[PDB]
Amino acid sequence: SQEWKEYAKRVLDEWQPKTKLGMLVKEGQITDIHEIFRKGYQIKEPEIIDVLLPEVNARENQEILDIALTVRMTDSGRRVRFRVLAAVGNRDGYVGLGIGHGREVGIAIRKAINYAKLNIIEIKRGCGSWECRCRRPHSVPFTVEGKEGSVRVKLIPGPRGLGLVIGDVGKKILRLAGIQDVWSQTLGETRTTVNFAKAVFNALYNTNKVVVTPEMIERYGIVVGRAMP
RNA sequence: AUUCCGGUUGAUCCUGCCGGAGGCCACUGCUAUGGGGGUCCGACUAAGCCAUGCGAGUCAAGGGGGCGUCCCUUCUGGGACGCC
Ligand SMILES: [Mg+2]
Ligand SMILES: [Mg+2]
Ligand SMILES: [Mg+2]
Ligand SMILES: [Mg+2]
Ligand SMILES: [Zn+2]
Repeated sequence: SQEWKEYAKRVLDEWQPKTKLGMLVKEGQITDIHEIFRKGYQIKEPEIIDVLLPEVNARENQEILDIALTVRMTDSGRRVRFRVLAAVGNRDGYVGLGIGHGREVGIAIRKAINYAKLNIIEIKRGCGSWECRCRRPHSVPFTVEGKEGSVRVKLIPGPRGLGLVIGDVGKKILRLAGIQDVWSQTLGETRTTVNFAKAVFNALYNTNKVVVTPEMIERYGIVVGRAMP
């Protein structure tokens, strides 16, 4: 944590904002990550996340989900292009997913990491399993669903210490968001990695669309964003 | 662990089947130091055919006999005892 404080301080001083939200962050009128959500702002400068969530630059908080090469046909042969699917998170409450293209692998990786920061979202965590009622944010608070392409994903709460009972892509994405235990069910073509990742991402996002009462927050130990001990 | 991964195109998304990865049972290649426990070993084809030995006896306190050893007298005998 000590490295990232000074890293954010270094980034803040030499950064020239170009947008309104960047100006708000630069002048110190916005000081917390949670204050840029749920008000319709547009996020176009990656430095905002670097200042407010510096730990997404750690090597352990980034994941290269997949790499593919695609071909365009021309009378002078085949033109090759790289597509990279990547994800980032702070392992507490925030996660982002991105896609980048480039003529060579390094450019595509850089752009994919860059776009993941701009698509960052915050989720809700809790414990809602029938056989584990512990009020601790180690799983999803209730059953959620998502879909993309032909892939349908359903996430079910699990007991503490169970593990992530899901394919590897889902494992990585859920780990980056700070979830330890879950059950799952799927339909469709999971071997299409992009759609699988997007479906898991949408299922995580849909935790904000479920109406809840103040009693439920106490009952399931629902936490929004950072756990904040 | 309420799970996926490879395969149809110059490249993409689907439907759909094949293969991989797990457990148990029967036969089998190569190779093997020790102990304990258990309801394991000619069932699948032939409920096909069988040399040899064994796998159902017991009762002397139900009854007349045979044989043997002893005691009493014994010509003769009567007892007791033990086998058949
Ligand atoms: Mg031409
Ligand atoms: Mg759609
Ligand atoms: Mg075809
Ligand atoms: Mg026979
Ligand atoms: Zn729990």
